[PDB]
Amino acid sequence: VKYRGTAHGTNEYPFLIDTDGFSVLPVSALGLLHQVHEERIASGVPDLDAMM
Amino acid sequence: LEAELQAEEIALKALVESESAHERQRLADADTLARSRGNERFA
Repeated sequence: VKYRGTAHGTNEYPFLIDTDGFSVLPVSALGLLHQVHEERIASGVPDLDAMM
Repeated sequence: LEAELQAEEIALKALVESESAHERQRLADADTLARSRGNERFA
């Protein structure tokens, strides 16, 4: 509600109580920093794989 | 009568040439469609 002295999150964050305890995975922590790879994966269908 | 025979020979040869040309054109069109819908463009 109020954290005096610096910035912070202001939205309502759904949290969970589990065996570990408090767990909070805010949706505002996701970032678009994804290392890409040049390898290819095999679907298992030869025709579909060759189509691309 | 011999003139008639020569005319008929010309007609036969025209028949063969044009028919073979139709064969060739059909093959070419089939190949064009085969590329247009083919996966060989990538491998």
